[PDB]
Amino acid sequence: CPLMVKVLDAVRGSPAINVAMHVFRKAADDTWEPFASGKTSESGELHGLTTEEEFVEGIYKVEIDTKSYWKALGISPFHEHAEVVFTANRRYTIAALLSPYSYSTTAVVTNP
Amino acid sequence: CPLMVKVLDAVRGSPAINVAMHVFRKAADDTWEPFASGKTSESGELHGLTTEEEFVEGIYKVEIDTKSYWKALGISPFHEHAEVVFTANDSGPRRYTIAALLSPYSYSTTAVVTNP
Amino acid sequence: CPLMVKVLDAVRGSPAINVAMHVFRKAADDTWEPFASGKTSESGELHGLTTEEEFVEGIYKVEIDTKSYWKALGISPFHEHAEVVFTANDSGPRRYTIAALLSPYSYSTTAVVTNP
Amino acid sequence: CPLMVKVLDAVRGSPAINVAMHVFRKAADDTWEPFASGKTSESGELHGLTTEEEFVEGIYKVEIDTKSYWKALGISPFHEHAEVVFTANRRYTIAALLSPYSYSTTAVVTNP
Ligand SMILES: O=c1c(-c2ccc(O)cc2)coc2cc(O)cc(O)c12
Ligand SMILES: O=c1c(-c2ccc(O)cc2)coc2cc(O)cc(O)c12
Repeated sequence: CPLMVKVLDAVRGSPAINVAMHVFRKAADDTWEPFASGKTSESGELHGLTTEEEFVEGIYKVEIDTKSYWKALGISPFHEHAEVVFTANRRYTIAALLSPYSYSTTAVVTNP
Repeated sequence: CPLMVKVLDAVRGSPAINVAMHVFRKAADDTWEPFASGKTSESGELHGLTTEEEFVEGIYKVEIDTKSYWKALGISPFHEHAEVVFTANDSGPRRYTIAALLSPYSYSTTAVVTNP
Repeated sequence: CPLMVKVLDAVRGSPAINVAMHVFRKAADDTWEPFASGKTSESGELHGLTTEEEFVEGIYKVEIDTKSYWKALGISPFHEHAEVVFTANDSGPRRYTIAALLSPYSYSTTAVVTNP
Repeated sequence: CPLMVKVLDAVRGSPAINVAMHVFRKAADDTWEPFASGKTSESGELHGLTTEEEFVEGIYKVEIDTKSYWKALGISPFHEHAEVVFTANRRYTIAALLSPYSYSTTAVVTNP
């Protein structure tokens, strides 16, 4: 699994479950083309977005729909979404920690 | 001023100085239009991006060039940039402070929103 | 002033107001001795805890009472407090800003250290 | 496993390996008694600190030796350690994200 996303909820102290995200790859004309997507599981994790053969070097964007998540909980959020943009050039775990008015994101980059 | 951005360096324990950023506003046709830009001062702050009159309702994007910042310090970071996207002023005018805390493989962003 | 603490609320997107905190300094015999205390203002800041003369070299602890803060807002948080422990002024006097960002099950703390 | 600690390195983008920590339980006389300890594995995780029978209600402190970790990497740290103090009253995952001048800690509290 070349790419995994994990999302946590800092208000409830839990995995952030059923959070939708899309992954985009930067095209030559500077636009973002959809590449993959999914929703986090009960453990707040999203696996299997891509394979090693498909996951080639490039600039990737993970757009996490944090707003819909907070809406479902009845809490006013600040951000429209959380966006993680990076050059891939390895095993990637993107972790996102969510609060209504704040988020943090980290990458744990491992050599398989 | 209604919009201010503060950037901190979590490796050096300092303001993140000379950090470039660009602000966009989502147009009627859904494209991102250039709104404002600047770089952080010696205190890591960027003031005077907009005015109360110009800063109307809408969806705004702040793209902070964190990669150039890390690169100038000799570090190859993970992120291309740090991006903050938010609806502003939909219940009337507010003052927004966007704070970003930077590490080479991680960033945190927070908003302090006050009613003037 | 050489030591300042700023506290923010990540749920409301606001300064964390009226947050109590106590500062300790490690004595020669390794016990924590009371150094200073106070609470955050309307801007979430606590100034005037110490002076350049009093704030000598040593190991300092800031215990921020985050639990009372969350409890007054009707929330049962995870942490008893947020604690910042650090050696100060060991290369000469510095100004320290301690920033804490609070959520019910998470907190982040950063230090901005500047040479006056 | 009633209690797990996970530590990440925000400078290197990796698990924080070989990080020592001690766990204390608050005694009746207000002092901290050692309860358990260990070092994070290659995956930055520390498992098996306690069992369900031993892990009774109380106030617990996890003292993470972040200073020794940064020292080993040749980077000047700000903090003496990272301290996580909480009332236990469930499955606990304490995650700590480390930078030289900053740390964040979150709890992911699960019902088994
Ligand atoms: O450190 C912060 C933070 C901040 C940002 C991200 C974090 O994870 C923690 C604190 C926010 O607003 C500030 C505002 C300030 O005036 C000074 C500061 O040091 C900060
Ligand atoms: O909490 C995290 C974080 C994390 C994210 C943001 C923070 O501010 C702190 C920790 C990173 O990787 C994980 C990885 C995990 O397997 C489990 C976790 O709980 C986390």
